[PDB]
Amino acid sequence: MYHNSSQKRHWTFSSEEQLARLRADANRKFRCKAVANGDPVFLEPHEEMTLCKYYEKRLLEFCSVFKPAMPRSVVGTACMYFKRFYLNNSVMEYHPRIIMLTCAFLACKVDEFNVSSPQFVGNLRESPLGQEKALEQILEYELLLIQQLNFHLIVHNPYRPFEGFLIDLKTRYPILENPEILRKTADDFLNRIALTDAYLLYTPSQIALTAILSSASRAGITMESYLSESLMLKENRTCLSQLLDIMKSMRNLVKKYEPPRSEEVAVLKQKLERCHSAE
Amino acid sequence: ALYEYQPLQIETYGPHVPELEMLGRLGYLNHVRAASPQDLAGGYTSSLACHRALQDAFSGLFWQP
Amino acid sequence: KRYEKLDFLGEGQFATVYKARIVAIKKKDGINRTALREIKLLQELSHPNIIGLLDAFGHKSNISLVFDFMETDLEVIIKDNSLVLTPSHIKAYMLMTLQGLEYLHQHWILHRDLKPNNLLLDENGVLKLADFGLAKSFGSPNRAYTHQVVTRWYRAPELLFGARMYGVGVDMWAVGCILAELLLRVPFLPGDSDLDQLTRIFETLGTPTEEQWPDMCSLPDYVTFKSFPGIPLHHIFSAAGDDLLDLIQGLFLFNPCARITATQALKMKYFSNRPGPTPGCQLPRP
Ligand SMILES: COc1ccccc1CNc1cc(NC[C@H]2CCNC[C@@H]2O)nc2c(C(C)C)cnn12
Repeated sequence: MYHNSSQKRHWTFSSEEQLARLRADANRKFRCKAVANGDPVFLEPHEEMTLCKYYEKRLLEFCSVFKPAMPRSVVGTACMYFKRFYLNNSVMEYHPRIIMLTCAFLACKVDEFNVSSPQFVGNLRESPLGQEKALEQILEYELLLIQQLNFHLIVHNPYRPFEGFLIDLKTRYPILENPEILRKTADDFLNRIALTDAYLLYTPSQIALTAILSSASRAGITMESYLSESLMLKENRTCLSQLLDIMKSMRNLVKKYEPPRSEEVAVLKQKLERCHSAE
Repeated sequence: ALYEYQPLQIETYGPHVPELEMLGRLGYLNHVRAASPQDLAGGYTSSLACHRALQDAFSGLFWQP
Repeated sequence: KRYEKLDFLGEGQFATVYKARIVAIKKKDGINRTALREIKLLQELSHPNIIGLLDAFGHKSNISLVFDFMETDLEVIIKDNSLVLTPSHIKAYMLMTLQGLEYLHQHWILHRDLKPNNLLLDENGVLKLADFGLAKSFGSPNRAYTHQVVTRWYRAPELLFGARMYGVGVDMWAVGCILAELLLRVPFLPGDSDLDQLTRIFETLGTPTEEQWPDMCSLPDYVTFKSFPGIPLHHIFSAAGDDLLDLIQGLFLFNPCARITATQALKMKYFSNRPGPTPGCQLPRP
């Protein structure tokens, strides 16, 4: 259950500023290690975040065409693993292309999606020797990924809460005649919320409900009565205020999201491979 | 030194979820897929899926980090 | 690490368990999925009657898990001829097992490996469910499971008939078997094969009918048996009271939907009736 989960206890943070602090610590600490070992070789934290967004997109479409078809719960778990790992680790120390594959590999085990290592690595477009070397790299990084997750492997995703809200709407909110037409636009909005840091800042239920109400607004249906009288928030007004503020803050995180620029990524990848060829 | 039942009181930080028994009574089970006879013979009902989905939808909806 | 070895405790085919300083340390496919299952589930669970995972660490594609150290298990208690198992002792063991199981079931997890040696006891008399290597979340139509789970003597008839979809009944039936093993001091239904397991179940408890289990014949590996009348429970358990017999009847209902849940079992008169469950400190120590 989310309400006593490790995700809620340890991996839901107060603000975007705190996440920025954690990533800044990671970048600073790798810089300190690199100077203590032996300049503009280093990536800035915003450069690391740009590369992390690019490689999260890469992880998404790796899972999208993965055969056998990967459940959405596994994909969400893997993306959450990626986000959590790079909160406290630098892409200059651990390459994101290996880490994203390791995240998918571990999420397949945690979510009980039985995949053999050969059929896992068969999904990469590489020569068989390259597949073997990728597999060896993943097996090298699997324990590291688990340690950096602090052995918190269960990830609570917004998908089942989304389904539960649809059930509750169909059963208890007749003035929304057919909640199912809200699905697609809500799902789209969920996919956008996932690109942001919201999964580290909000509960899965809050994320699902925000997606649903944003879909309703795109269809020009108001749902204030679902919150106030169905979820019974008209009896605890400060709860309604907090929930509305949470949803507005999420919508603004989606509004101010900036995808990695392709020229930006082209340059930053050269910098990253320079970092990893050296050191 | 006698025992008496007391239900598990764990804060869900969210709206109240109706009990398993009441889901059909309240019209929830009209919106979940019916359990097949093979599923039913093993003890799996649509009520289980519905209850878990509702519990996840309401879990921590009001909680602040 | 920070844990110094003291004793070798056991060898299971997936791990070696050793006492350490007091805790118990359990030490091309990558990290083993049974250990990952134990980690992922026990990290999300906290209850006095569920074994506590204290830490995890390791090296390379190996891994070690830290647990609270447990003194003994229910199997050793059952097989010890020198321990008298008073009704209060049985009530205490059942109460702790059911409270742990109720907590586990509210969090939508099935243990699926319930048996006396998986019900561990500490020096304070607190019973804890252990060995979550077969445990799995339930309540999802997207998930299909295997039927060969649960050790044969404790395997529910719907599992023996091959249920790919099941709920808490697979635990409760095992609970009943454990209860019976506590009463008889011998395994209740010791089948040497799955077919023989079903045979012993139907010989003792009767062959269920359509009224008893309406969709019985829909299970993929269902097969018909001779009509065994069954032995009345009070003949099998000749020293049990009516409340205990009602509890046993509830745990062994052939219908998995009608089989009593952990919550329903805890609400029964048996637990609230006299005598009370013994305190943990007074439970017999082998
Ligand atoms: C030798 O004395 C005995 C006798 C009986 C029971 C326990 C002990 C000693 N203590 C102990 C043994 C043990 N054996 C490993 C498995 C064996 C099959 N059944 C599940 C068990 O876990 N495991 C643990 C744990 C954790 C790892 C759950 C904590 N104590 N402990």
